[PDB]
Amino acid sequence: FANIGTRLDDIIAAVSAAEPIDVNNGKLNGRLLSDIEPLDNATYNTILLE
Amino acid sequence: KSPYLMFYSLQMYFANGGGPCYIVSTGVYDDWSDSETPPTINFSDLESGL
Repeated sequence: FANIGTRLDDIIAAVSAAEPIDVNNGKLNGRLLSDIEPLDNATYNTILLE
Repeated sequence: KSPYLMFYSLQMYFANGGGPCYIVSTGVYDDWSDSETPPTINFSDLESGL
């Protein structure tokens, strides 16, 4: 243990450079289908019909 | 509208002269995702009741 917080705030700065270079991707990009059911239930049920 | 019609059909049956009958449930109601998406009815539940 105790290497967690050192490796975490490195990630916080590393993905901080990615926010001015993304121009087209929305909320659910790169997510699993099972993990969006608590997030947006109406979108998850619509994908199941298609 | 809601896709469930069982309670309404039993009202029509007893009003037209029905007697004793058998009930086979296939599951319980599902919730609406929002105000314009009612739940769906599955083919595999109705054939399991048969």
